[PDB]
Amino acid sequence: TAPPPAYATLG
Amino acid sequence: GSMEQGFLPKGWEVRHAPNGRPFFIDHNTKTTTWEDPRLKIPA
Repeated sequence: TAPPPAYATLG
Repeated sequence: GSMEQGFLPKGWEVRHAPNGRPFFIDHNTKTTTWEDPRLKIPA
């Protein structure tokens, strides 16, 4: 239901 | 064949979402996926 955090978002 | 999400292919990372579900992160094209790349065979 929700999208996962982007690579730059989690870094 | 053998799947078992534990080890990932080159450029493929795995992380946990705040919801508790694990998601895969492809360093190559900066994309994220909830689908397992090991239970699906690229050929």
